[PDB]
Amino acid sequence: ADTIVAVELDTYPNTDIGDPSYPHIGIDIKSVRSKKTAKWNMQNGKVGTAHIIYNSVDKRLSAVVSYPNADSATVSYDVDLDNVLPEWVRVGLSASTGLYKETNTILSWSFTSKLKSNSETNALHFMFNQFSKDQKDLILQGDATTGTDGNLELTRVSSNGSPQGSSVGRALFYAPVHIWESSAVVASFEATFTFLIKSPDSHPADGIAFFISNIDSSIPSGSTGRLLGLFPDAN
Amino acid sequence: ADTIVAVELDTYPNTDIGDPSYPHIGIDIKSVRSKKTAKWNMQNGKVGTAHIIYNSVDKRLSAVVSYPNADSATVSYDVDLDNVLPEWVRVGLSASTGLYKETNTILSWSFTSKLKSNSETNALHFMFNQFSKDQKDLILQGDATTGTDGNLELTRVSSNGSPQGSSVGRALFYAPVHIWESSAVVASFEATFTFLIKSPDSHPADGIAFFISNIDSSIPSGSTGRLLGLFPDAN
Amino acid sequence: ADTIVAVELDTYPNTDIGDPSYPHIGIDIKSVRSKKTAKWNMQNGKVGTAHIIYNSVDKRLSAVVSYPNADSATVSYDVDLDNVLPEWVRVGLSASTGLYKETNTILSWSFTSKLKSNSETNALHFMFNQFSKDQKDLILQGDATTGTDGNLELTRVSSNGSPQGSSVGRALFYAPVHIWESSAVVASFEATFTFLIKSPDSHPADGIAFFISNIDSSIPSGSTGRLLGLFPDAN
Ligand SMILES: [Ca+2]
Ligand SMILES: [Ca+2]
Ligand SMILES: [Ca+2]
Repeated sequence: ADTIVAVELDTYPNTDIGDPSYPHIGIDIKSVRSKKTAKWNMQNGKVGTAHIIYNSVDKRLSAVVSYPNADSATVSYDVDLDNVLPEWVRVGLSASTGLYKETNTILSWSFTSKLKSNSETNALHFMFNQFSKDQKDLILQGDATTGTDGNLELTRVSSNGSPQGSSVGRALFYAPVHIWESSAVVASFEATFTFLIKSPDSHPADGIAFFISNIDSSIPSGSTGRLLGLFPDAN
Repeated sequence: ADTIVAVELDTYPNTDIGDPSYPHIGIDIKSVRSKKTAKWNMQNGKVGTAHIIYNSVDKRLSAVVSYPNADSATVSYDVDLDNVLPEWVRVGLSASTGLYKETNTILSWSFTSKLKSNSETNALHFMFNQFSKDQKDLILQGDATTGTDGNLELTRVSSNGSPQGSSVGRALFYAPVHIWESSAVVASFEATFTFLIKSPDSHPADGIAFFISNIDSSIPSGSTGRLLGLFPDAN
Repeated sequence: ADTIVAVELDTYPNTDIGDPSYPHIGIDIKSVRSKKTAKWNMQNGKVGTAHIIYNSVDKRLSAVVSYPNADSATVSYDVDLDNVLPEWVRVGLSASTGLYKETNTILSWSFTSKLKSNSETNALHFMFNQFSKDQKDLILQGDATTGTDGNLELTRVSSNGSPQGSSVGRALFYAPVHIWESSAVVASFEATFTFLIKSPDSHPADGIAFFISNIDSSIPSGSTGRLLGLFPDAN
């Protein structure tokens, strides 16, 4: 029912549902099967940084994932977002674990959105660097929690710090985002998040996604594991 | 969620979402991107007439838009409607304005529907020539109002008579329409409306559409402007 | 809205919506227009048996329909079910009549499901041979009733025993069925039902279907006749 446009940071190869046989970064339009993929050297217990860029003039959604003293992964896909998405949207961060487990910790999250009309510019900008327990400007869904160490824990984490299996969680910004109207000439957004993925066992599973969805968006049933908390099925 | 079959009278070229670079008439099946288009000479402040025809033997939806002492536009598309639509439907008129503004005035609206079984015929026919403030046989949605001058004003119009921007309105007939059952051999409908599109500025925007939808049809969120009050997105 | 995967037992040729010009058995994935069909010699007033087989290793849904001292019909299609369907599902039996009429009597219904994980095995098995009026492990929908002669009557049957036209009925098992989670290596199901189709007139209509759908599944509006109580439209 819900329209999903996602930038995907994928840690587990799910070759059964069209993933490549390595950890990867993907662009998702209405489907878990990514429209474009790039090879991604995932680093266990290291702080990574993701940048997401789109504008309506380029008609391209672009993504870059970097680790310090390490490789950088880059993905781009030609997509017209006001053609795909409704007038008003909600932006968020989503994560999942399956059988294999990982921490899906967000250390910081910033987002800027701009909409230019025919005749100065309309803008929204938010910045999180510390997350509060009483965080009224976020819609927490599923197993997602804020407050421990000043961080957003999207998947379930025990008292000691070890990741829990079969978890799903999303955090969405409270205010709806304006991506198009009839008067619009230019539309753009920039998204930035720093993340920590650590796993005790050999294979970490599934990962984190930045997503754009319609205002009334909720976690689909059984979207744990490979479906990343975004899609009800693997179509 | 809603299945839409529309004949659109499109006044503004939205080349961004698949429109030709002129005012046009189109046949819409589940999408804003018309399946067939024809060039239409829109006349500002003039009374026009639209005729819409379909039967299940032809398997063709056809439309003709005419102005007095002027050009006539013709569009036809091969479509099987009982294959596309449910057993029971609601018929309506829809209109929108964006940044640019137009009056979406309906002066008269008539509709006939016929369903033929094995071994005479089942029929529904309604005729509006004057519209009432107390109009219980219509479902008014959005900015749609009846009563001033005996006309249906689909988009918002001020006290003086000037059209208002960013408006959306639909009028639907109260009784559900039977378009097929298992016993059926022939199914047909004829639709007719007279309309007034006037604009003070150079470019009138978006226009009027006749539509067929499932019974519980509602105006989608952000279907102002280019989406004509019919579609949630531009897919 | 609902995802439907059905094994179809089709008695009436609806060539208008993509059926072959004979009684047939089909595999339905999201659509009434079968992905694979086989010719099936329907026998009026005779007890038939259907067997449905699928496993995730084969990636094939197969079906066999047999009558005593008569022809056997066989259909197979390459399909990945956990790619198509959600994690948790409900299994059921569905039937319809149109203008022409048939009894859609189920004499017995058995279903087995298996889910094998990384580490023995998770399983569900139910067997019906006699049906009760007070049947709490079934969700009866539409015109479907249990109790007459210890049988499930999916379509409406009169006091004397003659089939009634324009009927629709479904029976679903109460407990949800697990067909995948991430830990899974192999998932399988076997379905079996015995059936009685009798008609006084020359043409019996539409028939019975075994189906897999999401947990909250209900009968679509106007899914009588050709649509088999499964699909809202003939897409
Ligand atoms: Ca994956
Ligand atoms: Ca347009
Ligand atoms: Ca049929």
